[PDB]
Amino acid sequence: GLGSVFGRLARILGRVIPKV
Repeated sequence: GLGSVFGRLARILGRVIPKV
């Protein structure tokens, strides 16, 4: 992890309050 996972985490930030 650490940089490799950032790819997935990058979505949770968008899957919290996205454009919907």
